[PDB]
Amino acid sequence: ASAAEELQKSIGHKPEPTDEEWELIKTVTEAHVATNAQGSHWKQKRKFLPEDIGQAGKVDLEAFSHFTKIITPAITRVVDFAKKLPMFCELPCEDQIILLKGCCMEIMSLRTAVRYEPESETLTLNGEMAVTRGQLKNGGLGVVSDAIFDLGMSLSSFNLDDTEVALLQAVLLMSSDRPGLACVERIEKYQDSFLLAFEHYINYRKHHVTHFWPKLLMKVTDLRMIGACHASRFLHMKVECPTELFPPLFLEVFE
Ligand SMILES: O=C(O)Cc1cc(I)c(Oc2ccc(O)c(I)c2)c(I)c1
Ligand SMILES: [As]
Ligand SMILES: [As]
Ligand SMILES: [As]
Ligand SMILES: [As]
Ligand SMILES: [As]
Ligand code: NA
Repeated sequence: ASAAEELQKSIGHKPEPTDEEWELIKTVTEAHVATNAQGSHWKQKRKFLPEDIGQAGKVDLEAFSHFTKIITPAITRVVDFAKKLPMFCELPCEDQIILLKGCCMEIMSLRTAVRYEPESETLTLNGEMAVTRGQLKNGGLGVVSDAIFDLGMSLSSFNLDDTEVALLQAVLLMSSDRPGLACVERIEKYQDSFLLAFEHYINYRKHHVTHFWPKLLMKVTDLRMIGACHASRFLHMKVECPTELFPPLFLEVFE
């Protein structure tokens, strides 16, 4: 189980998901697939943003406007993902907003990075709007745009499926280091159940890529970095752009 994990590996075998883990895996996957804008066919049904909005330095009002106008639906799908996870529900109100505010940008940026399109060198926001590096940058994200784009390009080789993306989200969600958490121990035990099932799913997947698990975990910290760096970007925006231009849900998640 969680203990018999050493010998098994120490002899050279890689345990695949136990039956209990297979259920957790299906729960997390369904939760993700059901709340991910579009699905399978997300890329023929997407519109590029006119090459003039991104103004191809103050934040470009037009881009910021187009981006903030569709941010509420994005945040909402993240809360929805969390709600479909039994472990999340087993936590106190106080802790739940904490976890959500903490992983929101981490998960959202993962969802747009995983949909990087190398042909047109674009990322797609909310499954509809496809933007370029500069557009997203000038829209208000600054270097965050570069971070997500670089993550996206690197992720191409990982060939992640819905389950792997879902498990990543689950690991980001259950972060017991968020300041102000009450149930630090319980939340850490949950992230452990996810990481254990995740690693096992990876052994079952058999990616023809060396040290997949470790490299994959490094992406975790990058997403955490993208989030922390976005919070700063948020302060840079609250000092230029006016409040009226900040969707109420967008304001409560990041401040
Ligand atoms: O793709 C999805 O599911 C969700 C998603 C939606 C958007 I709009 C988005 O861009 C942001 C995010 C924060 C921010 O302050 C600004 I300005 C723009 C990203 I990155 C991801
Ligand atoms: As609930
Ligand atoms: As509360
Ligand atoms: As608790
Ligand atoms: As950064
Ligand atoms: As920053
Ligand atoms: Na650049």
